[PDB]
Amino acid sequence: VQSETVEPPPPAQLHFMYVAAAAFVLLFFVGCGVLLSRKRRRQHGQLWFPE
Repeated sequence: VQSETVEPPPPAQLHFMYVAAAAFVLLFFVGCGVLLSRKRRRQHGQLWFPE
Protein backbone atom coordinates (compact mmCIF):
# COMPACT_ATOMS: atom_id res chain seq x y z
CA VAL A 1 0.00 0.00 0.00
CA GLN A 2 3.29 2.06 0.09
CA SER A 3 3.73 5.49 -1.79
CA GLU A 4 6.83 3.91 -3.65
CA THR A 5 4.53 1.49 -5.70
CA VAL A 6 1.04 3.30 -5.56
CA GLU A 7 1.94 5.12 -8.89
CA PRO A 8 4.01 4.42 -12.00
CA PRO A 9 5.90 7.30 -13.73
CA PRO A 10 4.48 8.33 -17.14
CA PRO A 11 5.06 6.24 -20.36
CA ALA A 12 8.43 7.54 -21.73
CA GLN A 13 7.22 6.10 -25.15
CA LEU A 14 4.67 8.95 -25.38
CA HIS A 15 6.50 11.58 -23.20
CA PHE A 16 9.93 11.49 -24.93
CA MET A 17 8.06 11.27 -28.37
CA TYR A 18 6.13 14.34 -27.29
CA VAL A 19 9.38 16.34 -27.30
CA ALA A 20 10.36 14.85 -30.73
CA ALA A 21 7.00 15.42 -32.49
CA ALA A 22 6.45 18.87 -30.90
CA ALA A 23 9.94 19.91 -32.00
CA PHE A 24 9.40 18.45 -35.56
CA VAL A 25 5.98 19.89 -36.05
CA LEU A 26 6.96 23.38 -34.71
CA LEU A 27 10.16 23.47 -36.65
CA PHE A 28 8.19 22.43 -39.77
CA PHE A 29 5.26 24.76 -39.20
CA VAL A 30 7.49 27.78 -38.66
CA GLY A 31 10.21 26.90 -41.24
CA CYS A 32 7.52 26.15 -43.87
CA GLY A 33 5.22 28.90 -42.40
CA VAL A 34 7.85 31.71 -42.86
CA LEU A 35 8.20 31.27 -46.56
CA LEU A 36 4.55 30.25 -47.13
CA SER A 37 3.59 33.57 -45.49
CA ARG A 38 4.45 35.49 -48.70
CA LYS A 39 2.13 33.65 -51.19
CA ARG A 40 2.87 30.18 -52.85
CA ARG A 41 -0.26 28.21 -51.39
CA ARG A 42 -2.60 28.22 -54.47
CA GLN A 43 -3.36 24.39 -54.34
CA HIS A 44 -5.91 23.10 -56.91
CA GLY A 45 -4.31 24.57 -60.23
CA GLN A 46 -0.79 24.02 -58.72
CA LEU A 47 -1.46 20.61 -56.94
CA TRP A 48 1.58 18.62 -58.21
CA PHE A 49 0.10 19.03 -61.67
CA PRO A 50 -0.15 22.57 -62.85
CA GLU A 51 -3.88 22.42 -64.04
